[PDB]
Amino acid sequence: VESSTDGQVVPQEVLNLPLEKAHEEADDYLDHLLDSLEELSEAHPDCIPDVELSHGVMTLEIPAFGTYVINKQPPNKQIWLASPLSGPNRFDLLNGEWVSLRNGTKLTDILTEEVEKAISK
Amino acid sequence: VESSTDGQVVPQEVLNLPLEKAHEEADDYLDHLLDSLEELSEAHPDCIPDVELSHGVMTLEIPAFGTYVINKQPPNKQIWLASPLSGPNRFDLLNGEWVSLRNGTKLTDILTEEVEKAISK
Amino acid sequence: VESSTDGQVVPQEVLNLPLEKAHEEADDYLDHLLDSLEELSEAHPDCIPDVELSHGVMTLEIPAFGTYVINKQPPNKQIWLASPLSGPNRFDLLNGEWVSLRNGTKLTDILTEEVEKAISK
Amino acid sequence: VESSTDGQVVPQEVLNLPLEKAHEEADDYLDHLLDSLEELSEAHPDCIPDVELSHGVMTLEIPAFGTYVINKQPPNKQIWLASPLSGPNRFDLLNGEWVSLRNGTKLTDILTEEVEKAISK
Amino acid sequence: VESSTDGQVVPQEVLNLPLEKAHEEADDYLDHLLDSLEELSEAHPDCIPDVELSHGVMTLEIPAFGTYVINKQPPNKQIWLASPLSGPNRFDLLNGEWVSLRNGTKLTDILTEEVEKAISK
Amino acid sequence: VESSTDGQVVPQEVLNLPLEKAHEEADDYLDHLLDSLEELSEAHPDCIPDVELSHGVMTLEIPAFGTYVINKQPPNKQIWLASPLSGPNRFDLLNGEWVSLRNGTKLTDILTEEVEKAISK
Amino acid sequence: GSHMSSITKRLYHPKVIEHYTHPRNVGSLDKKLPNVGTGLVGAPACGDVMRLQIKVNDSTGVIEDVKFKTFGCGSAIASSSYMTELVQGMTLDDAAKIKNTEIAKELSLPPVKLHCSMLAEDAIKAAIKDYKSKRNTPTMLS
Amino acid sequence: GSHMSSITKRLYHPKVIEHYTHPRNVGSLDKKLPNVGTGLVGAPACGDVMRLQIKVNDSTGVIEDVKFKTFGCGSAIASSSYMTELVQGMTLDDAAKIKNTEIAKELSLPPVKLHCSMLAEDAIKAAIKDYKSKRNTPTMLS
Amino acid sequence: GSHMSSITKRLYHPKVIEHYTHPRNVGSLDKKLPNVGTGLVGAPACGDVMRLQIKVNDSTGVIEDVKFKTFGCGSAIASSSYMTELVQGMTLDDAAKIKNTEIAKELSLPPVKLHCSMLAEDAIKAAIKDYKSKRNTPTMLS
Amino acid sequence: GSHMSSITKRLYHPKVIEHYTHPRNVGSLDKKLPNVGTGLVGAPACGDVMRLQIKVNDSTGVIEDVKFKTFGCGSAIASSSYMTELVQGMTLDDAAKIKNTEIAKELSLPPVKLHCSMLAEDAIKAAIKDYKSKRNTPTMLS
Amino acid sequence: GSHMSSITKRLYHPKVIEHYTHPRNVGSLDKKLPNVGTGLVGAPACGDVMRLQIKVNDSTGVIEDVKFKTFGCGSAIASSSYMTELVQGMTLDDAAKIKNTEIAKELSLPPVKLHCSMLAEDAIKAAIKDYKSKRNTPTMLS
Amino acid sequence: GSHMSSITKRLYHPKVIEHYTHPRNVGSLDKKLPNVGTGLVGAPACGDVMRLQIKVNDSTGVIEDVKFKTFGCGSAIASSSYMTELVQGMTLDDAAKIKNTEIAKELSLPPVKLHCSMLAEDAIKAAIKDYKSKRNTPTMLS
Repeated sequence: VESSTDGQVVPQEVLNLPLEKAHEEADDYLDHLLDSLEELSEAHPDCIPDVELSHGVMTLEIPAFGTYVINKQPPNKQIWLASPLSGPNRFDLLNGEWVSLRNGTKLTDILTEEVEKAISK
Repeated sequence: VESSTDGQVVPQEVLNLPLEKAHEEADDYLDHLLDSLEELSEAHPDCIPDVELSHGVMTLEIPAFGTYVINKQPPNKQIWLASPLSGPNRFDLLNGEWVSLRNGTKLTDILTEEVEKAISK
Repeated sequence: VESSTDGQVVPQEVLNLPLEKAHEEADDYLDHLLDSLEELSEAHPDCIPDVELSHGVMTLEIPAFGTYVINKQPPNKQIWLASPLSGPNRFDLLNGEWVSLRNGTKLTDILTEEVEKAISK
Repeated sequence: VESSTDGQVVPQEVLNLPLEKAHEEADDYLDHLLDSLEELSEAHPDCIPDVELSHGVMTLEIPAFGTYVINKQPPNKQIWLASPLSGPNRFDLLNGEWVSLRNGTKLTDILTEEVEKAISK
Repeated sequence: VESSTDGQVVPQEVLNLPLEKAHEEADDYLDHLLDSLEELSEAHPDCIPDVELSHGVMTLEIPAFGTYVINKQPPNKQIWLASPLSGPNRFDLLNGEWVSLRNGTKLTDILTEEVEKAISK
Repeated sequence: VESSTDGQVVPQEVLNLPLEKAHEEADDYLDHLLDSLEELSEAHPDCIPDVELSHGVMTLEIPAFGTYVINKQPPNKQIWLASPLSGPNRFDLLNGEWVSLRNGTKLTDILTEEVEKAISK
Repeated sequence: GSHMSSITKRLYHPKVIEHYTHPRNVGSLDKKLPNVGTGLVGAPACGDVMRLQIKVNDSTGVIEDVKFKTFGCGSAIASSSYMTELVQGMTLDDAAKIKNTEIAKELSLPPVKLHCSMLAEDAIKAAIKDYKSKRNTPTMLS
Repeated sequence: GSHMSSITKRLYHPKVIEHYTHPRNVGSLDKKLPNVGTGLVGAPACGDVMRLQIKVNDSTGVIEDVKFKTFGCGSAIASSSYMTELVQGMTLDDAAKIKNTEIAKELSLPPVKLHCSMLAEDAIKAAIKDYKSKRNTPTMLS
Repeated sequence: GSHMSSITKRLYHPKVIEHYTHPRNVGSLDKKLPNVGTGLVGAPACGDVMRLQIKVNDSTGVIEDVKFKTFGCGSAIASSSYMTELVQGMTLDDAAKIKNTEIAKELSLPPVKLHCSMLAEDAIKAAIKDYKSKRNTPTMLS
Repeated sequence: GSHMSSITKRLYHPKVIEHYTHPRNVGSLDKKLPNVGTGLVGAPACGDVMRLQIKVNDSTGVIEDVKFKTFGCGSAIASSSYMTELVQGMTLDDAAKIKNTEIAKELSLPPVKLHCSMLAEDAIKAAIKDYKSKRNTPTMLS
Repeated sequence: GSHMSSITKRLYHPKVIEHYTHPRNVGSLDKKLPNVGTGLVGAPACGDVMRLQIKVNDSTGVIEDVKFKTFGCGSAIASSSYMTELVQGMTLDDAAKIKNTEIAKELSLPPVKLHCSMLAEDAIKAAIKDYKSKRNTPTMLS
Repeated sequence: GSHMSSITKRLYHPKVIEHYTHPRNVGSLDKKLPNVGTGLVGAPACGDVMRLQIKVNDSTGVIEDVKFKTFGCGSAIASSSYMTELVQGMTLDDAAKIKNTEIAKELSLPPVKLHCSMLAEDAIKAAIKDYKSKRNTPTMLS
């Protein structure tokens, strides 16, 4: 109910409803993204060798399929993409999450599917 | 009389006129926000004791209750509002006026509430 | 042969089945825009006696009624159209096509219309 | 009714009361200039074959009577009418409109006249 | 279950019991500091009359008694405070939160106490 | 048919009617080489354990397929492919797809031999 | 610029408005009763009224048909005609995209501003907004 | 803001729910048989509950009426009142994005802390979200 | 910002106009035979008609006297008073381009991008234009 | 990749796809008998046919179930299986963005410019577009 | 684009082929009897076939003659006619690098999105490639 | 990782709890007569309550050799066996800032934080802090 406030605090029993995605700042999204990537990479099938985060540079060494690094594109036309058979795509915010404006759909879901699909077979 | 449209040439009624408000351009948007904020505030000097726009960086002195800045973000999702709870957010068009996509609503309305709640109590 | 899907296919039956409008990238849009201009040029008596293509700028002029020039502005609300009458307005990608986040307008189609409005009279 | 005075004002009798030609923003003059060009363009046999604006440089063709270039001139001697066999007639604001301080001319009006002089003879 | 770590993985009936803070990237520390600063900023009717927040520049008007500056200062000994009435002090992390490497301790408590004291008298 | 030249170029079928391979113009070529590489090494997941695509280079981590370095070559014989038992060769266009400058034969075929001899044994 | 022709010729006598109504004058006339239920615009003291009636395939939003009413000028009939021709067989966005200059571009001689002489933009905007409400997609309206 | 008085006034003495029921307490009472729909967000270890019921004109997208229940602190009642008033007669957008921070500032001064008795914001969100889903737009909700 | 008070108070009884004319209402009232000339602007929409009557020594450019009739709006009356005091004994300049913001400022906080509520500026611009014409010189007017 | 296994294995026994026809051969077989609408696609040139019937909770936007029919290559049986698992109990957005490249990734690696041995993606697009039509949203759809 | 005229003109009425064929219709007819083995292209869906037959002086590499067959569109005759005129008495190089753009300029002016209307591009390409193979230069061709 | 085996099987019949107690179930049983002190953590996620204890010589060290008692998953038995191995022969340092990695890799697969199998990591933090408290240095605990 207090600490560190004010959108963050809840008594954890008001959460019978969907909670806000939150901002504070655009960096929040990058952090969340990085975490998602780490989770997916681990439990390796020996197709994903590593996830790296240097010093302001995020490289995503993806399985042997759908290769592309994910860095945030310089001002406007956000986030790099470069599929091997479907070519570049770019993303802008649509509900506190980056959504492709070629096909729609959340960025969060794309990452989920494509890594675990490799782990299977 | 044929210029400049739609208030400086009228058919003698305000009814059924065109107007593409919140366009032409950054000036128009800044003016609009100031017009909402000031109009509501008036007849109370403790509600907003001051507004100053010195660079597009807007300071709102309010010692009385919560207040925040409205800065104009550099090109790529221009304009910003940070509200202490909501945090900072960047607004992109969704109806031809600046819209927080995370919230899913116009910026004009956020200001509307915060001024009008104050003059009351 | 199985080349080059998406696009060319070897069942020859994708021309009646649903598939996303675009998948790469700004290229698709450019082709559709250029294609529309080339088609339009035939059947001009004196309405348009010239179309001019400039490296990185594009003019589609009607001198017999007048029209505004069209430009691409530095990234941030890309392909920003300044029409005097409605002032400047912005166009953004929505889902494989540029639909304005205003009330929904496509820029290729606006040029289509204005040109054939000229051909008429 | 609501907004923007000066900009739009309705007492529903301002269409017969004098009001300053412009008050804001200074892009008003540009809009007005554009109105003159667009209006003139209709009913030309070939008196304008294009209006090509090269990066805010504006040419208003009259090529069977010699063309001219109308463009802003760097600060001091800024904004002028350039036409052949009359040299500079340099314009400065005098009261809400750019009126020459040597004879009371208006440059917008000079283009109107000189273009319809062509349509005529 | 999983994501986005660490307090959002647990049931939060162990929220009371000790758990690692696990800030990622550590940009988050600055956001926490900003939320705390906002908490200092209002909850009084005549203190902290204006918070100025601007791109990389933060000015904080602090009532008659004195003023302090809260900004980061060049790499190492980050978030330095220049008080002219209690001297300058230096801060660096020692256990997941900023701690004065001198007379003081945690930055968060130094700020809390002094601001509340002002509201009283 | 109303699709999609140069994307789809068929009058009904082109699987028995001759037509140019077609390319446009530095994107398509990268897509094609990646496509061939994937086709050739298909039906094994151990052939290539990982592939990564980073700007201006392409790595395919291979522990038994020799060394193929894909890299850009400064303007003049752009894009050089390295053959580990005859050195690097540099390639320039001569049939609408990169042609070797040592035998006058396409790179597609080079990939065919060296990749398929390795998956076999 | 070229003739419609509809320079109040002939035996109507003024415009096609006189020909349609019947009974004439009579000063007791009224228009009743069913109608499609679409956008309305009219500007008294300009002497014009326009009513665009869309019919819409509700599945994806295709203009099946659109017929119009023009009151005001005979010259104005051609601008309305040409837009309604274009708009049919096409998506809802195509319906829109109507300027401002466009109306008086079809007419010939565009000032780059309106007077109230051409109402057509307001008629189409009114109709598509009304449609969005009924289709229960208020998010794209607000 | 200043005291209404927020609590302990007048002749209830805390809140107006206490005055309304009848039966009091009685710990045998039930709310039956139908529920009032919309969004429920009652917290039973914080001792506070708010349930806001919207009514919405579909055609304009305007909130015709919105009423509230406030259980908990009597401070919260004044804030709930003011927002429900404000939102009525106004745009769809007004009813959405409701804060939170606003409630805190309005009552007196903002502690920049969410009490947990200031549930009015979550309550209104639930109601408009439910409404949007049932009219068939849950894909632009999120 | 403080009340005059001159908003339907006191003994007028409703608004300023009531007091001036006299006989009230009477619904057949007319100003005849002479008129006091110069600038007039008035909105029936906002319900306020302003009429400023300047007297100006044309030669030295000094405001000899200035009286005003304001019909409707309590707030304006005080602002109008304060300005007429100031201008007299001083140049044209001070009277010239008076706002808009200034009338609002006097009452309390201006909108800072006003509406058609303050038509006063347009009247003032007309008044300056009128002064230029009776002296005779329209070069500076343009 | 690895085996599905669907090499006419295991204890299928000439195929599971073969078992689903029924009636064999018969040279007079047709699509029968109920339908859900949704996506149906089939190219006889590729020799594949797939029919995905989605069920979607209208209010939530979440895919309750999706079941499949697979006719064609043995490789496709596994593709349909794994995709429907992921999509079920999961977001609309998850349901979308299934392409030939994802299916190739699940199997081995794609041939020259996609396998074109699965029409899974076409079926999903048809089903999604049908859901959009059902709920009546047109701008995001285009 | 302007009439030759040869689209459903004159005295044939469609195509010069009907005016000399024999056997008519007869629906059992085929191409007979000698052939030079040059380029053939045809899309039997629209029932349009084109056959450009070059003759080539081996020594100088010059096209001695080139005649055409046009089946289908009457518009298509003009593409075939004009191209063959140019290419006669001129080098093999003219007959290579045939577009697409050339087709748009000549008469047809399509988007460039094929319909099946023109097959002239494919036809000439076949013919010259066949020539190179017979010539016995495979490196240039590949 | 791989099965030990230890999957709450067999002859116990479920793991440690069944074999050890005696009395079974009985649901009237509690920790008696004494308790084992130090850290304590309860959780609804595994539905059971871990209670660790440590007896370790302390000079420059603290007590941190956590026996890591688990009544949860059978897989969890392996996590305790390896933890007690690792922590011994190592300094206090290693046992602090508890992995996460280690509980996860051991139990099934490594991904980020330990899922919710046990809240043991919080218990280990309690223990290290508890000793620091007891040796009377709270200033190096903070």
